[PDB]
Amino acid sequence: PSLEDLLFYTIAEGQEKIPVHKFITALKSTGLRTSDPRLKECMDMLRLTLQTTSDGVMLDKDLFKKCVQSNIVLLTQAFRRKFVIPDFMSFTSHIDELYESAKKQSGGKVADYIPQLAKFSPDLWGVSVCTADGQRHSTGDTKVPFCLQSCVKPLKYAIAVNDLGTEYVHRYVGKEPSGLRFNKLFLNEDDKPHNPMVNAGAIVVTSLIKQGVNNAEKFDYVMQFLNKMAGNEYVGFSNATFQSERESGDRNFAIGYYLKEKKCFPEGTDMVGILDFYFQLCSIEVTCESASVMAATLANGGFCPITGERVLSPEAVRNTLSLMHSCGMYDFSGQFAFHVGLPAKSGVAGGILLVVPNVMGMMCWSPPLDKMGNSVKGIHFCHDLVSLCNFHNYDNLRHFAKKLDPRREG
Amino acid sequence: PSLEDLLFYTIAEGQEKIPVHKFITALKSTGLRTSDPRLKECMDMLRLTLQTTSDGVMLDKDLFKKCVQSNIVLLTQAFRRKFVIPDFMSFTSHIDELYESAKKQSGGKVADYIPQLAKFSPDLWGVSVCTADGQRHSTGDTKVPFCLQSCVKPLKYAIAVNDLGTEYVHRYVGKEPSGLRFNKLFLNEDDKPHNPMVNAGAIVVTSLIKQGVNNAEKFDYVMQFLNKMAGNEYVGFSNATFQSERESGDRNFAIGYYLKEKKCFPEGTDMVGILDFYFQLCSIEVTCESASVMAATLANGGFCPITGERVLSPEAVRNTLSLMHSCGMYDFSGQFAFHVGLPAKSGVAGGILLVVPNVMGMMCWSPPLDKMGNSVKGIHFCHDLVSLCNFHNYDNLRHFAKKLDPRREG
Amino acid sequence: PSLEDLLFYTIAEGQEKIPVHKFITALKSTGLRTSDPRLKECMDMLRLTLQTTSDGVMLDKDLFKKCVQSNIVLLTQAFRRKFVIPDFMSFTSHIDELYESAKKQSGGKVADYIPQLAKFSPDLWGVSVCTADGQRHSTGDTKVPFCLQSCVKPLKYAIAVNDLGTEYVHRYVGKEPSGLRFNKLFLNEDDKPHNPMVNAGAIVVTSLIKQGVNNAEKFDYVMQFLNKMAGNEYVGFSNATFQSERESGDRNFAIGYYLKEKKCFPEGTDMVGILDFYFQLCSIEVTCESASVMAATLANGGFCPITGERVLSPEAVRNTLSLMHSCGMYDFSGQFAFHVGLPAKSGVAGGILLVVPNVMGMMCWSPPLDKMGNSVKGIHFCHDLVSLCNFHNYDNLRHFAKKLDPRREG
Amino acid sequence: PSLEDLLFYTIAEGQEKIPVHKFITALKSTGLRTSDPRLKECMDMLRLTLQTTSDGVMLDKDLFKKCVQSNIVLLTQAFRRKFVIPDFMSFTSHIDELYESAKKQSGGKVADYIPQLAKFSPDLWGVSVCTADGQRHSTGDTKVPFCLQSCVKPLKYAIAVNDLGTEYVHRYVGKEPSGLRFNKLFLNEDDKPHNPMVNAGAIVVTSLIKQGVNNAEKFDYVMQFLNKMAGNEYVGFSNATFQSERESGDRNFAIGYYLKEKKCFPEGTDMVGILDFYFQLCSIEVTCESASVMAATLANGGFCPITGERVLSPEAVRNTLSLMHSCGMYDFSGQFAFHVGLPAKSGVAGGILLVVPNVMGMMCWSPPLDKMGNSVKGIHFCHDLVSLCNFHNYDNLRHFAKKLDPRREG
Ligand SMILES: O=C(Cc1ccccc1)Nc1nnc(OC2CCN(c3nnc(NC(=O)Cc4ccccc4)s3)CC2)s1
Ligand SMILES: O=C(Cc1ccccc1)Nc1nnc(OC2CCN(c3nnc(NC(=O)Cc4ccccc4)s3)CC2)s1
Repeated sequence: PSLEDLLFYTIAEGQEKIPVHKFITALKSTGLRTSDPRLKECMDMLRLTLQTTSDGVMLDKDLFKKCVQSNIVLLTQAFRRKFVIPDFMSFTSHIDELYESAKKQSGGKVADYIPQLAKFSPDLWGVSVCTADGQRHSTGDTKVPFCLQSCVKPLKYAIAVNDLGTEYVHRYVGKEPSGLRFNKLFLNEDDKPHNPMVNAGAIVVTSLIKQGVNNAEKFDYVMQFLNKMAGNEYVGFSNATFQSERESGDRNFAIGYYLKEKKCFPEGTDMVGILDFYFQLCSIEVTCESASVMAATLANGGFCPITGERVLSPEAVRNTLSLMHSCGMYDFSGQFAFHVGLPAKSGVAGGILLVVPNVMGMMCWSPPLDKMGNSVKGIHFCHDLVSLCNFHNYDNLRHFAKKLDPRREG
Repeated sequence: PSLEDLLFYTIAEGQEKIPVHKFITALKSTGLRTSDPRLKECMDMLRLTLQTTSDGVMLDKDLFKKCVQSNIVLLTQAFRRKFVIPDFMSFTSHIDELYESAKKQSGGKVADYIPQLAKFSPDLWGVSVCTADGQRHSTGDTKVPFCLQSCVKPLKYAIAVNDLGTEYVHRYVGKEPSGLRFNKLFLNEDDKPHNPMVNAGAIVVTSLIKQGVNNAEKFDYVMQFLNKMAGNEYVGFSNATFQSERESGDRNFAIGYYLKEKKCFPEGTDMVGILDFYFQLCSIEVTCESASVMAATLANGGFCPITGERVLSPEAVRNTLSLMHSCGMYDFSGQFAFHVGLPAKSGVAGGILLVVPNVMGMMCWSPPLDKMGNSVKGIHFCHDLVSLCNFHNYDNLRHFAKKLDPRREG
Repeated sequence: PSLEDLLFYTIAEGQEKIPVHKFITALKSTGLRTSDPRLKECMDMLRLTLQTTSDGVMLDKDLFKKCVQSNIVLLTQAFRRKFVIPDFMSFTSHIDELYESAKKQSGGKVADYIPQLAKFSPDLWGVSVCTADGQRHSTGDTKVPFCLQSCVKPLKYAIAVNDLGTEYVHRYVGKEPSGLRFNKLFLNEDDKPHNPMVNAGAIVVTSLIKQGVNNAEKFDYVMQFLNKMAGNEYVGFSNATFQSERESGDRNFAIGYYLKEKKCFPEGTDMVGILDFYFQLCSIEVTCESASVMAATLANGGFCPITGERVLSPEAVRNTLSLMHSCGMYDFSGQFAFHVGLPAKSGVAGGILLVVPNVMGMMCWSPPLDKMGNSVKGIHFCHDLVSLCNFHNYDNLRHFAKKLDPRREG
Repeated sequence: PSLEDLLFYTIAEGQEKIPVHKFITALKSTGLRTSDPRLKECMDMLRLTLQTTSDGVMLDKDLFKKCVQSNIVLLTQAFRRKFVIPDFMSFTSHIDELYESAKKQSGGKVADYIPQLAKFSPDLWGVSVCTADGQRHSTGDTKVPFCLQSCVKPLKYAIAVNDLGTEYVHRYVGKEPSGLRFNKLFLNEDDKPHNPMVNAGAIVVTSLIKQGVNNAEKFDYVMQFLNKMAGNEYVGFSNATFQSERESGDRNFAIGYYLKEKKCFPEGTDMVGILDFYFQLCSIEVTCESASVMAATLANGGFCPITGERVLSPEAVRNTLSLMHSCGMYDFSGQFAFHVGLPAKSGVAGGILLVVPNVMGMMCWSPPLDKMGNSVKGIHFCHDLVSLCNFHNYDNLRHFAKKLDPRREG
């Protein structure tokens, strides 16, 4: 018979008509959101159907078939456990417990150099997960908005390489980490910044994106890009943080003039204008939830997991994850790579963009920072997750000891 | 039916009586070598049958099963295309092309600071592949013995961590890469060597291994350990190279006394003694083939692909792969990391020990080195390998553009 | 039998009277100039005397005594070879041979990074000598005005210490050379610039001068201070150099913002304003002749030698010569300290301000610079000087080999 | 009218016959020691006169002449205040206050890294002055022998340059201070040690002295050289310190091999042989008194003040004072040069070898060191000396404010 109601008998159990509330509760348990863009046709029909028959609320064979025929491919995969994490309900409990285990880590100091980011209660703590199949889960303050800050750095690097290619972008900027407390330097021996993840590298990267338009079009061009990446979830902009960031980044200006004087920018660059653009991209706002989609886009070869849409070339995404692995956690990058072994990127607002390649993207957020600039709970969470799961970049898929593999059965 | 005669019809192909050579031929085409340890009881039963009447030999449903009972599970996986690389025959055609491509790169200079090394013709070039399922292929001078040199460093880090655990080992040696030209500073800021892949670190690591027995026992122990990792293929020792490496190795003696004075060795370490242990270890010999198994052991979570034996703990194997990633190719390390994205370790003899986690282990060998001391042909091969396949640590398993995935058939 | 009358007979030689030209010749050969401020009385009398009856042109013992009356003590020392260099007419011969030898050094590039220094002919070459007694000498292009540039660094440092003292000034700036490729860094291990002789230090020093008045007042102040130091010989300003230096000084802005960021300036500093004042100070013009007097004030413990006025404290002068010793010649400081062993300071305009303590002060000017930014002719000249005379600051006064001592009789 | 005569009635009274005790007392007051080698023929005669004509002890016009005639030139200069410091008795008062003021400085830790220096009481404190004319003064523990250690470094460099010239020696060793903390590096950018005053430099310089002879003869040759510099005062040897310094000198062996590897030693250099020679030179013993005579030879252009014997070339003496100036007090070198401005060399035994060129030499001794490695009382004394006297390199001889100048009379 048909795909469309092989799947029916599947959910229908023994009876002949599936309640609407049952089917929905099934769908939700596969971790799909009833607001999933890929499921719009089917949810709209259901809603239309609840209207045109108060008479209900149960779906027979053909009623079910005229709702799910629209998105039958994605609905089949979800219901037959063909997603990257099959028992997703089990998984999210573990996530919750990791969350609670972290929440108890009261250490750290809120970034206060800008008045805006000391307006956030330290209590706040959120984690959001988006799988490469569009499975979602959150716990904590995942709907509070904050600035990306340095979390934006791999995102705009990715745009450059997507628009300009590996070879060109790296005429201007390095690809290695700089060395334990080989820190205070701006350029390396070839008079390029060390990599996209440091400020000096980021600033140069900013100067390549959409060259030859003004700092309003460049800004919108990038937001368009991020909007696609986040499946059109929340992507705002705090100007309060921008005016503060600019009237305060003396160090950044030092970096600007230093790069100028050493001719690090492309020909015909307006350096002070790049600095405003840079301060702007730092002020872009996300929620845990929206960011986790973005991260999942990196986790998913560049295709946005909840829309299907190709946002980034594989070349861009691969390049980006490579530098997040080595340069992503300020002076904690070497330790984080050893013990965690995941691409991550931290920002001074308490955010940590985290990617488990081929599995999921995440965003942890908690304002209080440790001595190295990283979110304390965020760090504790990340070490826990890889203690529990074989997610380390050099964990084994076949032999992994006491760990748990969310990619498998029971 | 049963697993065994079921497999009989698969090789049969309409026919009545499966010829022996037809079985061997079909066996080889899966990747497995006729001499695989796990196929002992099968091959024995075969050589036994090859004498009940030395004219044939035609296995019926019964004689076939008698010869394949013992190993039916492996034989079934092999023939049902269940191995990590299902179409191995195809795959080794690409390996062979990649080999001829790199064969045309005659640049570089054979090491010569030791007489034992400029004896090697600059045209020696071998590639050996061993997959996590035991599949073998060699093209080139893969049975010529050469010294491991710095290629041994990840193997004795492994051993140490396997015997002593992470926390004890990394009291004495760091775990990050060092810095720009850094081949220079012998210690990080905590007065440990930077990582176990540089000479200061290796030397410390040698001093943690099997403490409190003499150098003769210690060496037997590492040998025994390498024999497990190489599935009992060729592991030797080159006393010539050992002598030449010692009477002409003042830099290692320099580091030794520096380490001793800053108190980097365990209590009661006879430093000069340790150096000679280290010199012996650099002079261990392997072949492309044998070493590619060792490399496949790291690919396979610490279990030897061609015996089944647990050789190293997951902690050891993961730690080693993390540090090879970032520290494994001398100054070229960060560039390797970015472009090739695989754990590898190189050696002044022309060896590059390469690991494709969960897929395979490898060992390339061409004596002529580039200006950073890395085999020219080897480097070229590794670039092409990843240019062609989605083996790069941050390629996507699902969206990989115009790359080939040897793990898939469909 | 007293004072002014011995001086009459020693010149008249028992002749009738004294021819006025004979006296001015005798005077000029002591090294003193006719325009010497300490002689203005004597000279003025002499010209007006040759009017009461110009019918002369002689001098009665009567007539004479009343002219030399006022300056008798100085005119006596001069004529009784009491000055620091007795045989001055012989010394100026060696200076001349030294000028001609250095003149044959074709080499160097003129500073062609700013249109005001590209301006200058490479063939320009001038040397001026002022002893601590006001004995003068010039040869070459010594009345052409040029910008001090970095030659102003010791001067403005001196002023700062003169006004605020050693302790306060050295809260904001260190007192050592940097390291011979710590040339690059801006701050030492205590977040102060390494010393006042380097652009970071100079800028900070600039912020210490006449704090809390505006940049026109501060500038006027330094100008007048430099006027004292040069016995009111030419001190100018080049607005052209000023505009250029500020259109083109991206590195200096880099340094400014770095310092502001690290809180190196005194509280309440307008950093952008201190940069302009700094640019202004570099754009100060002098001639060979006026500058050699400033160098002479340093050689003379802080008294201007041609006027007698206490310009700088001994503390200020000591301090300054200490740092010119070790930090004065850019990357060539160590090689200069060893071989010439004299306090000197060079600038991009081609100048070298050279001090021989307790003896003389000099200024060398030749616009073509070497690869380290020092004047080619200047450097050569300084080496020859100390090859000839026991002026090396660790030469012996009592045992000095094949060298010559301009301070001794025969 | 003879010098012998004039001097007689000079010391007379206008009188008859000088008492012997009145002559000796008068002689001591010029600072000269009764055992001056240049005074020996005269002192024998006095002692001999007291014995013979015991019927005295009044020396008349011809008895006196019979004594002082042998050494009349020097005895004149002594009594006619011709010596470098004319009022020497006044000067010793000052030294004595300086000594007492430093004596109240109980800070410091005595070196403990070998048992030989652990032993030394913390309160030992001695100062000795020898002028370039042989005027001596001691106060405190100045006859106790202690080891030169790094205080030998300037001495053996002087010997190298004396025998081999500047050009040779400085192939092998640099001539600049390392960096305000490049100390840990052994080699500069040209693969030479930074300067003679650091261990790597000292060791290379050791390897240049008397090449091609065994250590017995080499060591003699240096000892014979040291005796000449000290006018034959105490130059001993500590075998105890030798043995300890070798069976514990691991950092030096580190330096030794590094140096061998990078090929800093002259061809045919037995590296370990050189090390032992090095350890021996560091164990050469001196007293404050004998060391002050050595320092005085350096202060005197290479002539030994109390023998008049030419010990070193002026090229050697100049070169050493140069490097003592900028590299002498380990890491405190920059600070010392700025504040004290005299050439000095400190050692871990607590000595400070001090030179006031054209004036005097000095050894201060006091075993407790500061965190920098310098004798605490030593350092204190050096600052106070230059507070009090215009001996700073860049103090002015004509304008020195409120300082005292010991080179002038009333
Ligand atoms: O460190 C300290 C105090 C300190 C000192 C000692 C110990 C611990 C702390 N202060 C400063 N720290 N960073 C500074 O950066 C400044 C701005 C950019 N700079 C540069 N950035 N990048 C370069 N690199 C090449 O110019 C090329 C190169 C050549 C050779 C090796 C590496 C790089 S310079 C140089 C100056 S100032
Ligand atoms: O406590 C620490 C570590 C540390 C790290 C960070 C901060 C604070 C402390 N100790 C040490 N760590 N490494 C050391 O090196 C040793 C000493 C000299 N060596 C030499 N290395 N390199 C040379 N020669 C050029 O490096 C040539 C050169 C090139 C460019 C510029 C200057 C010199 S000698 C090799 C051995 S000592």
